[PDB]
Amino acid sequence: MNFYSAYQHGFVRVAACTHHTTIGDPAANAASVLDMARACHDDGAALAVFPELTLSGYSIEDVLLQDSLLDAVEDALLDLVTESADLLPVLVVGAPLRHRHRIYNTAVVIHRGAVLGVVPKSYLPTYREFYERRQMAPGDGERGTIRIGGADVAFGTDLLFAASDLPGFVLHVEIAEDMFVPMPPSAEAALAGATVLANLSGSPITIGRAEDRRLLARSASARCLAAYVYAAAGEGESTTDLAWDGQTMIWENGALLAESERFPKGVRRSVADVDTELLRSERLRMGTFDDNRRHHRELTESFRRIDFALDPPAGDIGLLREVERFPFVPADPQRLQQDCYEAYNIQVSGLEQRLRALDYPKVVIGVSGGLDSTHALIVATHAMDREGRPRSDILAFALPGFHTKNNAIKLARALGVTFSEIDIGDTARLMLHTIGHPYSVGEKVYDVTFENVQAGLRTDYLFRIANQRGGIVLGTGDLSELALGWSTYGVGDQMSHYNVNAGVPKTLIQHLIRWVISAGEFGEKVGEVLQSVLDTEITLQSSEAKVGPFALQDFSLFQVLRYGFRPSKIAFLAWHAWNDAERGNWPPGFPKSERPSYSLAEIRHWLQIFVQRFYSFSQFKRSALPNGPKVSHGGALSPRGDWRAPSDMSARIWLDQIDREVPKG
Amino acid sequence: MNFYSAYQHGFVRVAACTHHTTIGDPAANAASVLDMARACHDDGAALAVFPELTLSGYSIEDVLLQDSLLDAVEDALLDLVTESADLLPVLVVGAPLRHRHRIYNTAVVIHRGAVLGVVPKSYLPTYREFYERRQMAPGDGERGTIRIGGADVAFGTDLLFAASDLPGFVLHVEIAEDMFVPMPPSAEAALAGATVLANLSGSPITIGRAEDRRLLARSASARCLAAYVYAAAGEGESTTDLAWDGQTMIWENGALLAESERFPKGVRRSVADVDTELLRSERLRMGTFDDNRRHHRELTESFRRIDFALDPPAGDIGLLREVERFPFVPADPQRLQQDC
Amino acid sequence: MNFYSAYQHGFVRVAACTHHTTIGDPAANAASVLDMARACHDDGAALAVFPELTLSGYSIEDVLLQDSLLDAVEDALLDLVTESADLLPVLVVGAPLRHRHRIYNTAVVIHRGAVLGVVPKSYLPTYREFYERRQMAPGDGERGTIRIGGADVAFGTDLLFAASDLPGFVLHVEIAEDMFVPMPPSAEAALAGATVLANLSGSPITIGRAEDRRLLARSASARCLAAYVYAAAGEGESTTDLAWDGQTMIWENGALLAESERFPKGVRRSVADVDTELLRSERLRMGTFDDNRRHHRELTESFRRIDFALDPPAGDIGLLREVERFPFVPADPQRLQQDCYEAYNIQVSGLEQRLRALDYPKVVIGVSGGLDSTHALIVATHAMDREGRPRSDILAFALPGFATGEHTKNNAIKLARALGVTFSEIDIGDTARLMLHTIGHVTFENVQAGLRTDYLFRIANQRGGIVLGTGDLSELALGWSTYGVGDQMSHYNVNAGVPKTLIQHLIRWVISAGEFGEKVGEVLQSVLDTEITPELIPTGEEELQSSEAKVGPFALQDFSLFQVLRYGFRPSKIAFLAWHAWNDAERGNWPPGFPKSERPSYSLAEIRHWLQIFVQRFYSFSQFKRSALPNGPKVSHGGALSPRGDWRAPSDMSARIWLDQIDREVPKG
Ligand SMILES: Nc1ncnc2c1ncn2[C@@H]1O[C@H](COS(=O)(=O)NC(=O)c2cccnc2)[C@@H](O)[C@H]1O
Ligand SMILES: Nc1ncnc2c1ncn2[C@@H]1O[C@H](COS(=O)(=O)NC(=O)c2cccnc2)[C@@H](O)[C@H]1O
Ligand SMILES: Nc1ncnc2c1ncn2[C@@H]1O[C@H](COS(=O)(=O)NC(=O)c2cccnc2)[C@@H](O)[C@H]1O
Ligand SMILES: Nc1ncnc2c1ncn2[C@@H]1O[C@H](COS(=O)(=O)NC(=O)c2cccnc2)[C@@H](O)[C@H]1O
Ligand SMILES: NC(=O)CC[C@H](N)C(=O)O
Ligand SMILES: NC(=O)CC[C@H](N)C(=O)O
Ligand SMILES: [Cl-]
Repeated sequence: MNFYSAYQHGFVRVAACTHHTTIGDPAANAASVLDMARACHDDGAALAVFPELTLSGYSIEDVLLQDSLLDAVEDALLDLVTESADLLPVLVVGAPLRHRHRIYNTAVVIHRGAVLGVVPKSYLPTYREFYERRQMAPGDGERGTIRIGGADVAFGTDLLFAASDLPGFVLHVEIAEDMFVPMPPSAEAALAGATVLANLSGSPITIGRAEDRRLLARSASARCLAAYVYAAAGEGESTTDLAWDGQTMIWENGALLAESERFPKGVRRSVADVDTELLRSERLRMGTFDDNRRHHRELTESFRRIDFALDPPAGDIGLLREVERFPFVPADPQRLQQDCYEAYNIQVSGLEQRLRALDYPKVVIGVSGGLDSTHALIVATHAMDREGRPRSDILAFALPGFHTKNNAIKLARALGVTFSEIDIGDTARLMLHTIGHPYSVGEKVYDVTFENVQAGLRTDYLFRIANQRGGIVLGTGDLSELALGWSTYGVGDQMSHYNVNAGVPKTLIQHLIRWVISAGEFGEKVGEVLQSVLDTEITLQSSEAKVGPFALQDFSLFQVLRYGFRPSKIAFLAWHAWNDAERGNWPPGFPKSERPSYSLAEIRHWLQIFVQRFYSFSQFKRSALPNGPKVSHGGALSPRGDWRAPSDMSARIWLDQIDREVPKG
Repeated sequence: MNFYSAYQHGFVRVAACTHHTTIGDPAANAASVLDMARACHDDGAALAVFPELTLSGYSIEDVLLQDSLLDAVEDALLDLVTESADLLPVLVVGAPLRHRHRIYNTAVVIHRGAVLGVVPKSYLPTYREFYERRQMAPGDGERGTIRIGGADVAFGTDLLFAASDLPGFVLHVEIAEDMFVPMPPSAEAALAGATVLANLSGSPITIGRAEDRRLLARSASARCLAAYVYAAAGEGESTTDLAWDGQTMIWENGALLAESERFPKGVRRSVADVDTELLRSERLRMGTFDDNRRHHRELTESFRRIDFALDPPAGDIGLLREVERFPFVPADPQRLQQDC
Repeated sequence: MNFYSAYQHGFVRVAACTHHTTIGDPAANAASVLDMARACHDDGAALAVFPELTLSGYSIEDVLLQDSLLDAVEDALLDLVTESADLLPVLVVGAPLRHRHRIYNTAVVIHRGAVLGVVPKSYLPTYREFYERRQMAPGDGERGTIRIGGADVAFGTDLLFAASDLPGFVLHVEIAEDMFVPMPPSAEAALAGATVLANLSGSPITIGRAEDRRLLARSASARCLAAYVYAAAGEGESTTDLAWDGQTMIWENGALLAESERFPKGVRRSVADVDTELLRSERLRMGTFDDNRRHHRELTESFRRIDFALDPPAGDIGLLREVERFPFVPADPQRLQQDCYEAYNIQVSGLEQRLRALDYPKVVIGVSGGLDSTHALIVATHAMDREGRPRSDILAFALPGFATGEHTKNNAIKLARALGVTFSEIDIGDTARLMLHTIGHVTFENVQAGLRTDYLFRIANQRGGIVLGTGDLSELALGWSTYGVGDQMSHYNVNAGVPKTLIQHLIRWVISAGEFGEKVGEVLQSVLDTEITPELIPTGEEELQSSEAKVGPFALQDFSLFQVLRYGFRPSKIAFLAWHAWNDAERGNWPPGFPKSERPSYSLAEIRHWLQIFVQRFYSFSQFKRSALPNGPKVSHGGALSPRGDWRAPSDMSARIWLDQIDREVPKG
């Protein structure tokens, strides 16, 4: 495959256009529309949506009832169709059309020189500033065909336009008022299989109406797990009694993909790349979506599929989509503040409940002065506080084996816990002898068993101290560690009584500590020590030198855990997010010296290591996993929760797919 | 008329409650619920909504399948009903109930010492952190009655609880996952005439889930031109694998009427005065609303109306609602900037 | 509540009767029926089912069309109805009745002086020895009412007879051939809410037809998750061309509850107590049952519920049910052998796969010479064998700390050396002695357990192997472990599925199969004799009996565990079941291998005490230990305790309601 073709990774480029209305002049509306569609063609778009009653103007009132206007609309529409023979995108053009007795408010769905369909507006508003049932007829329940340019084409509120070469691209078209009713045609359509929901809108602008437009469009994209395309009327509509801002916007599953200047001077587009695979995946996993479709089986099987071949460009056309470098760490400072709040509080509260259950025991914790331990200790302190329990019931322990520990003791004494040292070294010596390891005879062999003796002894001592003094062993291994198997399983740091860092990726612990210093509720000196830890630990490096940088691994982990995306898709997404340090945004707290940019070769390498460790090696360590709360919306790794997977499975197909699809550089 | 009685001007006081879950202890959940409902009574509320699976705890997994638990749930539920004989508000209490073959995730709608109804959850999520189809059965399409305390009461996803003395107050009840699907029971219900939409929710909290809760609840209140009552589970739910923030909130036609402290220490309420007349009027003028109901006439006439007499206090009880001095000039500076 | 009332524990007493047919004399058939019904009444039964065409005789052919016969049938049916006013059970009597144009092959459902309903046969067989469509009419699709004794009563294949005071008791009635077709009426009815499926059957006996009766009846009870009551025609049916064996049986969820003597001289009954709660629970947990009902919603909502108040006897009437002492260990030698074969094979095969995955590592196991470690070693050996891998990759380890010396460590060394594994001993004492001192010294037993597991893990790191745990299902249930750094943790637990009552018989199975050496067999029997016999003077206070002293006898806790894990039964129901199973050692069966010196009888007091301990340790304490549990294969049908499998429960939950129920309902003695 061409790795850099957005289309070949499941994307589909869509455009929401606002054009220059020339009320009463259909030929000039068709001119503006043709020019913008030709732009969409140059941009590689597959879809282009224009505003309500595009070809005549929405605001012309009883001028819709004049035969000369309807005739010019027909002529301009046929010109448009003929011109669309050389245009890539599917044009969705509003128009007042003649059928049976009346004129209906229709969107003509045009493609490659033919009319795929004609959708009538379903609910014509007749209230306040709207007088639509005067001039036009409702379409709710109209099926059959309509005759347009010597051809009988599908007509009704029950169409679907499915791309035969892009199965993720299945189009449905409603109009303005349609999406504001309790049961919108688009919802049925989505259950019926529509993935891109289009809305043509005239929408006279008003104080607070753009807010309502966004509310309903976003809510639609989320509830229907689909993409939503909205286009409103702009410059040219009669200002006899209304004004027009020409807003266009593109939503996808609740997230604004793009939007355009309000009240512009001149035509505007919103062009974006819709990840059909993200929709596919959200729908694969949300059983209740298909359950809802089944409950409404009769309503949903009555849709008609009009198949068409899009044949998109197969080359490099960029990616009109903002792939954030940190799926777990939003780069918008306000959103990151909210995220850190939520994470920190769910950790504290999960620990609080575990503590209340056990008659308020003690909290035994081994603190190394690194990030995860620091944060876990902060968490336990707050949990104990909110429960009105002495901080002296927290028992921090520095357990040296064979510079950073000073952070740990400074922090422990600042917080007010019970600090203590236990030099496991001698117990390690004894054990290494009793098993006959070369180090007890004096040859420096620092293999795995050497290091695991110390790790397991730290955990062993903590467990026995908990048993002796009546407490519980708080864990500190974080989500990215679980995803990679970067722990000692069993007798080791993997085991504990209640891990509060279990659901937190490594990349978000840094910002949780930054958040705690910012909130600074523990005190000034405590902020000083925490800040010290932050500056000390970043310049983890040891950890990230065998499993790769956690920025790239949390990127891959998010893609896998949330979407199950194949390796090639993760490589493409990571390369667009990370390959350039200047492009895209960075979250707060990243000095320009700690703002790296990774290459495709690096992404490919760490992706190989990731698929190997996550699908295959590491699973068994998560399989027997202490309790602890889920944090991110990307998921957790509990086998009693978000990740049910086998312990004895190989990652051959993932490595093989990387081999076949991801280029070496 | 008593000019200062909010009820006599079309208002109806509603409460969204988060209580103290005691997982596995139905009697203690009923205790917390009774205390909060007694508060709602003192506040003059007509409606009080509690979280998903209130009487047993939402997070207890296969403990729902133990006969001793189900039996204690039945006992606590009957105590609650009997105590509600002296309580003004309509109690909406979650519970795992026994019907036909399985246990359904139900909300018991209780009023003045009787059970007006029993609504089952419609879409049981079985994905990610959710394992609900294991223990419980879907209610989508279940009609008929259920036997609760020597009485056959209405059972199904098609109920409406209409106040015979407050025609603007017509209640419908869905549960959690119900409002997240493309076609939620509440929308049908609203076309069918429901004005106050209740949602009992367990909702394990997550980064960005409260945003989604608000998005869908507000979007529901706007699209359905109705009031939306949301109540999530709080302190007490098993933190084996999830955490719980206990958010409660009250929306009305897209506008947040009230909300409560997230991650509280102790029970919380959101009590607000819903202007049923504002809903009545928005619906009088939006023709396309009734047009939508007509297009779905068969779906919408199949609802069952359970009538009940609320008899609210007729005196001065304040007005739990922020009436802005300038309907044209919003007092929030950011909103006023946008408006200008 | 009365603790000894089978009814107040969800049971219902049912009867399948074969009577003395007197072909052509409806009065004489009503006489036999009334006598047997009065018997069932004295027994306290709620239901009594009689054979096809009871009042007339199934075999009287065209005499069914004689008006005098039909009239005598109606007269005897009305007599029966009137007499039933003082009869506890619901009578289901066959009769050829007049409706619209023809006579239908009906079962009259009679109760307390009134006719609850009239169910016609649905599929009249007309083939081979059967000529039923000649005299009678099919009832498939007949609804409405029928006039019987000046009363309009329900008539059709769509009825349900539900007890208003016994909600688990919902009766459906079909007739003979009905249950032999691809889609029997009883399956629909079960989906519709039927719990007891009744069959009136004439059934001329033939070589192998009792086999077909049993096959289909048991299959019905299993698939429909119901009780199936069967009654066939006996002495008195015309032997002009057929013979009649009068078989009656009562099935429950695929398990034969009762049956009667074939070809008897004189009438017979099969009376049993059906556990409605068992059905209720099987249906609570099998979502696909309700899934199937919903898929056929039209068929299943069309049923009509006829309500009747049974008012059963509230006293002690015993329990006509064989409750086995060892729910995990069947007392039938053939079934126990099959069980043990299956269990042993799934353990071996699960370990085989885990090993193939890891390119065949070594197998580190600490062997103390107790049952669980012994069996785990045997399984590991067999797994290594069948995968064609050197037995010297099995690393057994005796890690003693404070034991002075005992026969069990010799058991360990002897078995390991007889198997040909790689045995080594390592005295953890010093590390514990150091460890204790370092933490500033109950605690020391915790330290030893921790250090055993720590050392095994580090040795597996050193020599490139996986620690193979030995914890069994009973220890997991009750929390008899050291969590985390302790005997709970391993890389793969082969014994997790197996309860402790079954480990002994797995070892006996291995011995009797004798696939290993005769020396291996002798040492295994030594292990059995050593561990299952209490030490005269406690050997250092560590063995199997120590766990028994703290958590109660496993014979009782495995019983409670099966009930809880499979059926979710309330404590009082468990106490009732166990008290009937165990209180009398001379009654019921024992599995093979119990010398009559090891056959105890437990009291209500003991059952109640250990049940308190059990609900407290299972619902509340021990859950957090299972929550983080190594891999391993599920063994019994009763379930496992994996959090990724059969038991999803909270770690921070109290057992208060179960204790409160034990206090409110189970007597102190
Ligand atoms: N001096 C100390 N005092 C007290 N507690 C200490 C001390 N040192 C460590 N810890 C503990 O280990 C946790 C983090 O472990 S680690 O060093 O980041 N990673 C590994 O061991 C590792 C990596 C890969 C595979 N296997 C093992 C820390 O939270 C803390 O609980
Ligand atoms: N799927 C499995 N199921 C059950 N047991 C398994 C499975 N795979 C291996 N093992 C065994 O568990 C021990 C794992 O070692 S460790 O202390 O967690 N960490 C390390 O080795 C380590 C090495 C290199 C880099 N980073 C960490 C091993 O000895 C192995 O015998
Ligand atoms: N001397 C030994 N040599 C070699 N391996 C040994 C030795 N002793 C034990 N093991 C091992 O521990 C497994 C089971 O332990 S136990 O004795 O039944 N009970 C407990 O540990 C216990 C009970 C209650 C609370 N906490 C701990 C055994 O299968 C064996 O693998
Ligand atoms: N729900 C929980 N979640 C997480 N951690 C918990 C929880 N409850 C306690 N803990 C802690 O874990 C240790 C477990 O100890 S143990 O080695 O498995 N043996 C024993 O408890 C034991 C006690 C009495 C008699 N016999 C055995 C406990 O001391 C406690 O500190
Ligand atoms: N033009 C229309 O159909 C009405 C659209 C307008 N935005 C509304 O919300 O009603
Ligand atoms: N408990 C549930 O049914 C799920 C509610 C959860 N808030 C969701 O959006 O799916
Ligand atoms: Cl072990």
